[PDB]
Amino acid sequence: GPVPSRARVYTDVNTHRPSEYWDYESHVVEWGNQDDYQLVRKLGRGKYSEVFEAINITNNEKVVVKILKPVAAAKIKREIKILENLRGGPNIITLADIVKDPVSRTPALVFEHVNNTDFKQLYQTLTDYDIRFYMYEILKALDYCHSMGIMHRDVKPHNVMIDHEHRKLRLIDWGLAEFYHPGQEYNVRVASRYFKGPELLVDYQMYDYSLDMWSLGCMLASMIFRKEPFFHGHDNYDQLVRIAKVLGTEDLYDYIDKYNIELDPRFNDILGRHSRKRWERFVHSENQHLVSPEALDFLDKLLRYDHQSRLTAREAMEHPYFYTVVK
Ligand SMILES: Nc1ncnc2c1ncn2[C@@H]1O[C@H](COP(=O)(O)OP(=O)(O)OP(=O)(O)O)[C@@H](O)[C@H]1O
Repeated sequence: GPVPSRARVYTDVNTHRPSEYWDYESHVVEWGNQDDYQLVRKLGRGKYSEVFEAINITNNEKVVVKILKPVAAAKIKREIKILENLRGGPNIITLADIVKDPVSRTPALVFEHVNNTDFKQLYQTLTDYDIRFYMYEILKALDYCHSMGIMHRDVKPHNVMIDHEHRKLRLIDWGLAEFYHPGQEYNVRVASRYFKGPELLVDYQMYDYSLDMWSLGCMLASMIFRKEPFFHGHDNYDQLVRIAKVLGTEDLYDYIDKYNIELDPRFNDILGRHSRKRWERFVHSENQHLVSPEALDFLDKLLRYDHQSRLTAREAMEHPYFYTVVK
């Protein structure tokens, strides 16, 4: 069967912390006062929650209230425990409170409010300098949560808020986040399609923190090449084909061979044969201002089939791409 895998970094974090740290079921939630928060307007609704802008009436400050749908308690406790563990970490969204919603009778997570810049606006106007600056801010959040034994598993543009005025970044939506435990087989149904790593697409369950570095690479490639999304699959199968047309099929076959993966036979008729395309093939007059040899070198080291061969967040921070960023 498949050969096991473990992260090359932060492998022991959850064993050397007490059991209370990662055993989210045993966690007893301290409940705040729901009347401290007055709902202002509905911001959105996902599959697991309804999101409201609100005012904390005890200090008159804006908050965001995420009222959870009554799906599965295990998921709820995991998100709370991860948010509390990472609280105060660099560029991690602050969980300000947990209350019982009077209407839904379900938990409602209260977060710090981010006056975020419109995402289409960020995509269309961040400069070469800003992409480097904000990518460095994302790496601070990722290295922190990975160092804390947690993988985000849903890194994508909508989960990375920026208040451009105050050059402030927050990594949000920790509902798919998980504790990394060596040898553990995880659900591959995580991350949005365009951001799914090859490990998920080939159904390799023993993945780790390095999944977040692939997703980050997808964000970077889209930004610098001006192609949204960069890997545009019609479904999860075609998603692997889109990747293969860029990275080639030979390295995909080596990856599968290395981990002794049994590739879904559905792939035999659609993968075809492709050779890696040099990154310069994606350069054109409309994206030349965001591309540099350092940007290409950095992207190359994130977008690798082999999850074990990708730069970690800490190594990524040492890359020449960030030398121009004021620290
Ligand atoms: N802490 C926060 N501060 C301000 N706005 C927030 C905060 N957390 C979430 N929001 C906003 O709440 C809205 C609704 O959240 P939701 O997750 O449903 O949206 P989304 O990111 O567009 O969804 P999807 O994950 O499908 O892309 C979004 O506009 C999101 O930016």
